[PDB]
Amino acid sequence: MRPLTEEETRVMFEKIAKYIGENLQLLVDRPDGTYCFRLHNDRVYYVSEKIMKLAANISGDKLVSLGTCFGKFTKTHKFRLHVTALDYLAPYAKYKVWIKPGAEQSFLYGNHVLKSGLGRITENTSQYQGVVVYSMADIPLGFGVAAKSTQDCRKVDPMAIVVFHQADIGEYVRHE
Repeated sequence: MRPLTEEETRVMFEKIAKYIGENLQLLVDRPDGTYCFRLHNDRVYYVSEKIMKLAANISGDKLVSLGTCFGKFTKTHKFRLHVTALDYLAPYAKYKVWIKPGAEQSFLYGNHVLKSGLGRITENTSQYQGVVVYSMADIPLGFGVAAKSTQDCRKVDPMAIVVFHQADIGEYVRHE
């Protein structure tokens, strides 16, 4: 459960920024103290610094359980974001898409959002912008990438993909 190298940090920072822009600082400078990132088995954990200062009396695998996995580094040296990071990033994601019931069901089965299921999308969402996907009830469902800009989304046919699926809460919230 070690600190990330400067290169690991950069890579993860850039990926996270694809969804929350310059808001990662909001995850680090919390009201209750500074939080940090630590690596354990290629998986990156978000944990309070206070918890880490006590790494002496607690095993790494117990420390593992105290933090939240945000994702893992791939052999291609990319950072794959895990849907477990959704609750933390969602409040800080500027570009959001709200999808209808049909799209919601498909997305939770790991599929893309088609135009017919687009309920609302944030203004000035650029093509390929990382977005957080929500239900019409404003519930975070996962991560996606805008297939078209906001303006272009208004103009595609019902069957066209408007959001590429990246990760969803169906992959695990099976209720078990």
